[PDB]
Formats: sequence, structure tokens, C-alpha cells
Amino acid sequence: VNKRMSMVVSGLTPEEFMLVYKFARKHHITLTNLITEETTHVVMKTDAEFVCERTLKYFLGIAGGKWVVSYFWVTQSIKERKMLNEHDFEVRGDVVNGRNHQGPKRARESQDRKIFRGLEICCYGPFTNMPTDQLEWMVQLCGASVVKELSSFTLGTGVHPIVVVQPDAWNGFHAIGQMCEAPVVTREWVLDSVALYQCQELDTYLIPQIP
Amino acid sequence: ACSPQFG
Repeated sequence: VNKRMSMVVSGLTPEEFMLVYKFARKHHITLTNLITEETTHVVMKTDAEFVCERTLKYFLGIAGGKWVVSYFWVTQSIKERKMLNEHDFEVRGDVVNGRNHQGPKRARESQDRKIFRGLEICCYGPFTNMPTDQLEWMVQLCGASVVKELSSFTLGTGVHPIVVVQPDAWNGFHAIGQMCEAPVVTREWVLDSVALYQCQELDTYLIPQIP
Repeated sequence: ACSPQFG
């Protein structure tokens, strides 16, 4: 059947983007500015060891089990006059969570065992640089159910509810625990788990609550 | 414009 491809890039200069564009024109590949459920490939700017910075496209590419590949894939494919294999250029890590964690590969191979399967997540209060609905999409892609209001968690013993907050975007986030029994964690719990494609322990991300 | 980074 058909090859299926639709590409975005992340962290590229306009000159580097124009090489992607030339590569996409040569091989007849769709290239868009925004990531969507159609996207198959995220082309990250990396160093020579395939380490990138963490952008929203990085997180969403990993979350969707997409090909998250170095820009070197493009440059080397131009030089070789053919589309090279993605496995040879896959992003290995990032400047926050580790240079060789292999989160992208882990996610691509783990879509039948998603990191937040069995969790219900409320993305609560203000976020910066990342609209609430994009954080909600990210966690859904990773197998969580999303709730919009605390009240609508529910229900018995095995849950498990989790409230995610970005304190520095905000007082109020210290009094959530007096209302519901769910652990309250920083947004870094989500981002770190997604980049590593490994559900992190809550402990270091818990936001101390007023008794 | 410029994509935000998450340090």
C-alpha cells in the first residue's frame, strides 16, 4: 500500500528549513508548520550526538510514537541523493533528561504499553508556553484519561487520579489537597516522563499541600 | 515565531 509521511521540523533556522524544503520537494514529502495526528516525522535540530532541546514538537512526537529524528537525516540524505533510514538518525536524548535515554525509540516501540495507561490526569490552572489543551493531548496520547474539573475524577480504590500544576505560572495550588485526595505534582512530572517515555515516580514532583 | 524550549 502507500508510504505515509508528513513532516514537521523543530528548532531550525530559516536556512536549515530551506534544506528540509528542498529535501521534501525532491522526495515528494508533505511538510507542515504545525504538528497534528497526521504527522509521522519530527525533524529536530541536534548536536553531532543527536541530542536536542525540548520543544512542544519533541514532546508530542515522542507521545505519538512518531519518528523523532535529527536534522542530520536531511543533510545526509541530500548528500547521498536518497532518503536514508530513520533508524540511523533517531534522536537519542535531550539537554534536560539525559543525552542517551532513547525516549523516542522507547515510545515508538511501546504504543501497546503506554506510560500513563490507567491514570486520570487533570491539567490544573495556568500554563505558560504550552496551551492547556496541548498538555491534555500529550497525556492522552500517552494513554491517560483527561479530566477538566477536580470533582469529576471518581471513583474507588485502584484509580489513579493525578493533578498537574505549573506553580510559576500562578497560593491556590497549595490548597488542592484539602479538597481531593489526588497527588498534586508539577508539570515537570509529565514532561520528564514523556521525554524518557517512562512514568516517573511522583515523589520528587509532589507539591507540598497545606494540611 | 520561535518555538519555546522547556528547560
